[PDB]
Amino acid sequence: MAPLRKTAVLKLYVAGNTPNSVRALKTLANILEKEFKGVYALKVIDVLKNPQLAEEDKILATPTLAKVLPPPVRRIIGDLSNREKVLIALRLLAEEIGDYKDDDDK
Repeated sequence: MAPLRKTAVLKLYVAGNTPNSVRALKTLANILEKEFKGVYALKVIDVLKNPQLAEEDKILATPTLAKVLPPPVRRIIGDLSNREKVLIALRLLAEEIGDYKDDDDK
């Protein structure tokens, strides 16, 4: 649970290959691969394939957007099929990360 500087870890919880999960994954991954390339690390958790992991993180809905790192974990719930919401939410989260500096270095 050690906070990371600059690079943040975003986890997407999906269920199989449903249109909602496919849409959400394409939207989040593409935005992170181009819009936030090199800034965020994307992690995808398949709740149906590994329900044990889903239960461990108490995932009762899919897809679910959550920033596991840096802590606290940011859970974002809404229409992720819309690229604007994914982009806007990622942008706001990134600003928070940039604001937090390890040291002034002066």
